[PDB]
Amino acid sequence: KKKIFKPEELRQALMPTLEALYRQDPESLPFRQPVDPQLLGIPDYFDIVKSPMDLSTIKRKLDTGQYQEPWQYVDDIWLMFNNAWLYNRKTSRVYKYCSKLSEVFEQEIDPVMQSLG
Ligand SMILES: COc1ccc(N2C(=O)CCC[C@H]2c2nc(-c3ccc4onc(C)c4c3)cn2C[C@H](C)N2CCOCC2)cc1Cl
Repeated sequence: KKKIFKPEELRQALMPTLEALYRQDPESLPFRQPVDPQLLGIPDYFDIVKSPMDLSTIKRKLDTGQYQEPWQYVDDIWLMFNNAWLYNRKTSRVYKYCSKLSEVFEQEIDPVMQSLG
């Protein structure tokens, strides 16, 4: 159902789910900044991931009120996870850290979504 949200109320409801990802150490560390394929020596990264997303991009979008609806925020979190599972091998540390972050997110986001509508 349609609902108009104030960015300030989105920010205050959704920020805590984002801060819960940030406090996962070491599991959030790969996700805190945009993937720099050159710095990381993964030059195939942009062949595989066409919509990169990371926690700092998501935090900037919350702080500039670029999310109109909660589901847009969730879509960016899920894009970030999907990108990491897609690029990384099932056996790799970043894949497992991604899986850990998605479990934390799933537990944090369920009640916040209920409370927004
Ligand atoms: C604490 O965890 C790590 C420490 C180093 C590394 N790294 C490596 O093992 C070798 C490459 C440099 C570093 C590193 N890799 C990646 C990496 C790689 C592939 C990826 O696909 N999708 C994503 C997101 C992604 C990220 C990131 N990094 C930097 C590493 C996490 N830093 C460690 C602590 O300071 C800030 C970040 C990875 C992790 Cl999980």
